[PDB]
This record gives sequence, C-alpha cells and structure tokens, in this order.
Amino acid sequence: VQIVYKPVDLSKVTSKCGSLGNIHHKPGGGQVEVKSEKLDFKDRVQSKIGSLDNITHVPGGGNKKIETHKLTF
Amino acid sequence: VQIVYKPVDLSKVTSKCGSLGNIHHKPGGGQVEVKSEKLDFKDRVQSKIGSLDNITHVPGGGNKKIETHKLTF
Amino acid sequence: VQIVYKPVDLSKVTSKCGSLGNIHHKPGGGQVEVKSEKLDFKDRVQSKIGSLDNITHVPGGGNKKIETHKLTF
Amino acid sequence: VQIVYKPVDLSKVTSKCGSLGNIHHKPGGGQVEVKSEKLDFKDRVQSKIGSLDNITHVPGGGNKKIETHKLTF
Amino acid sequence: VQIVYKPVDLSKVTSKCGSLGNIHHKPGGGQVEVKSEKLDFKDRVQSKIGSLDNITHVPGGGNKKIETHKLTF
Amino acid sequence: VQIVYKPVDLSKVTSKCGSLGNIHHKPGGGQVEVKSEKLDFKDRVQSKIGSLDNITHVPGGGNKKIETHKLTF
Repeated sequence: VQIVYKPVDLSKVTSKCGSLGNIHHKPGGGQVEVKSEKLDFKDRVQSKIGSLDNITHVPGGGNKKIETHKLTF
Repeated sequence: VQIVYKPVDLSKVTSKCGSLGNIHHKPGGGQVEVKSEKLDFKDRVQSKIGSLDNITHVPGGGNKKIETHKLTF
Repeated sequence: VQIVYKPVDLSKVTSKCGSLGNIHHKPGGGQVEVKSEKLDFKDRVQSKIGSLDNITHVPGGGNKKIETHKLTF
Repeated sequence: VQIVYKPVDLSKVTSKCGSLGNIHHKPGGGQVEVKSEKLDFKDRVQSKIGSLDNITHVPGGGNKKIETHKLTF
Repeated sequence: VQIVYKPVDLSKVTSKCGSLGNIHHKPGGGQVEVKSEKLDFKDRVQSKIGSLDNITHVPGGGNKKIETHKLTF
Repeated sequence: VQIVYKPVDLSKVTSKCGSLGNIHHKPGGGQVEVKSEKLDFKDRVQSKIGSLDNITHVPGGGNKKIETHKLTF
C-alpha cells in the first residue's frame, strides 16, 4: 500500500484598511437599581449586578486561517 | 493500492477598506430597576442584572479561511 | 487500485469598500422595570434583566472561505 | 382730597410634590456636519454650530407670585 | 391733600417636595464636524462651535416672589 | 400735603425638599472637529470651540424675593 499525502497551500488571507478609529462602546450608561426584601434561598445563589464581561475588540487585521490535516490508517 | 492526495490551493481571501470608524455601541443606556419582595427559592438561583456580555468587534479585516483535509484508509 | 485526488483551487473572495462608518447600535435605551412579590420557586431559576449579549460587529472585510476535503477508502 | 390705598393680601401659592425625578434631556444626540466651500461674506457673520443654549430646569417648587402696586396723583 | 398707602401682605409662596433627583442633561452627545475651505470674510466674524451655554438648574425651591410699590405725586 | 407710605410685608417664601441629588450634566460628550483651509478674514474674528460656559446650578433653596419701593414727589 502506498499513500502520498502532499497537499499544497499557497493561499493568502489579507486586509488593507485606512484609518481605523472613532469607536465608542458605552455598556451600562443607565442607572441600575436592585432592591431585595424578605427572600429565602435554600440552595446555591449566583448573582452578577452592574456592568460585567463587556468586550471592545478592535484588531487592525483580525484575519484568521484555520487549517486541519488528518491521515488515519 | 495507490492513493495520491495532492489538493492545490492558490486562493486568496482579501478586503480593501477606506476609513473604518465612527462606530457607536451603547447597550443599556436605559435605567434598570429590579424589586423583589417575599420570594422563596428551594433550588439554585442564577441572576444577571444590568449590562453584561455586550461585544463591540471592529476588525480592520476579519476575513476567515477555514480548511479541513481528511484521508481515512 | 489507483486514486488521484488532485483538485486545484485558484478562486478569490474579495471586497472593496469606501469609508465604512457612521454605525449606531443602542439596544435597551428604554427603561426596564421588574417588580416581583410573593413568588415561590421549587426548582432552578435562571434570570437575565437589562441589556445583555448585544453585538456590534463591523469587519472591514468579513469575507469567509470554508472548505472541507474528505477521502475515505 | 383723601386717598386711602389699603389692599390686603392673605393668599397662598402652594405646591406639594412626591418624588420629582427620572428626567432626561439629551438635545443634539445626533451627529452634526457642516461643510462650507467657496463662500464670500461682505458683511458681518454670526455662526452657532452644535448644541447651544439648551436648558434643563427642574425646580422643586417653581411657584411664582408677581405683584405690582401703583398710585399716581 | 392726604394720601395713605398702607397695603398689607400676609401671603406665602410655598413648596413641599419629596426626593428631587435622577436628573440627566446630556447636550451635544453627538459628534460635531465643521469643514471650511476657500471662504472670504470682509467684515466681523463671530463663531461658536461645540457644546456651549447649556444650563442644568435644579433648585430645591425655585419659588419667586416679585413685588413693586410705586407712589407718584 | 400729607403722604403716609406705610406698606406692611409679613410674607414668607419657603421650600422643603427631601434628598436633593443624583444630578448629571454632561455637555459636549460628543467629539468636536473643526478644519479650516485657505480662509481670508479682513475684520475682527471671535472664535469659541469645544465645551464653554455650561452651568450646573443646584441650590437647596434657590428661592428669590425681589421687592422694589419708590416714592416720587
């Protein structure tokens, strides 16, 4: 048995951008109010209040090449 | 048995952009109010209140090449 | 048995844009009010209140090439 | 000649308010763009551009009593 | 000749307010852009650009009593 | 001739306020851009650019009593 796995990639993933800028992300500019009275909890509580886990991501490229090779005999 | 696997890729993924900008994301500019009274929870509670997990993503390219090559005998 | 898997790809995925901009996303500009009284929960509670998981995605390209090659003997 | 100018004022101007609040004034939230080319002015120019002279006035009373007394012989 | 000018004021100008608050004034949140080319001015120029002369006025009373008493012989 | 100018004022101007607070004034949160090319001015120029002369005034009273008395013979 002869297996010849010889794939060729000569590709390019390219971007050209001018000025990249004047980006505004303002999550949670509004007032947040939480009032709790006379609550019973009999198991685990998880609570997140306010402005959490928000992302601003501005890469000058941000191009991705993903390439998977598998050979199984 | 002879198996020859020679895929050739010469492809291009390309963008050309002028100025990229003047982008505004303002999630949750509105007031958030939560009032709780006399609640009972007999099992697990998860709570998120406010402005959470919001994304601003402004890549100057953001091009993707996704490629997969499987040979199984 | 002879198998010759030799596909050729010369393709291009291309964009040209002028200025890309003046983009506004304002989810949840309106007031959110939640009042809860005298509620019983006997099993798990998940709660999201406000402005969550909103996305502004503005790629200068955003072109995708997706390509799967499989050979099974 | 006898003049007896004897007006009596016992009046009240009264206000009762609960909570006064949650007031939003956002004038000129929109983008303003002015382009001028090749203009000739042979007399005085006055120019206002943007967000000018806006008022938010929130008096807890704001009651007015205005009272003029005149006697001319 | 007898002139008696004996006006009596026993009046009240009153306000009662609860909490006064949660007041937002955001004049000129929008982008302002001014481009001028090749302009001639042969007389005086006055220019205001941006966010000017805006007022937030929140008096806990703000009650006015305005009173005038003129006698002329 | 007898003139008897004897005006009586026993009046009051009053406010009672709860908490006075949570006041936000944000004039000129937006970007200001001014570009000038090849301009001629042959008389006086006055220029204001940006965030000027904005007022936040939050008096716990702010009540005014204004009272004018004139007698002319």
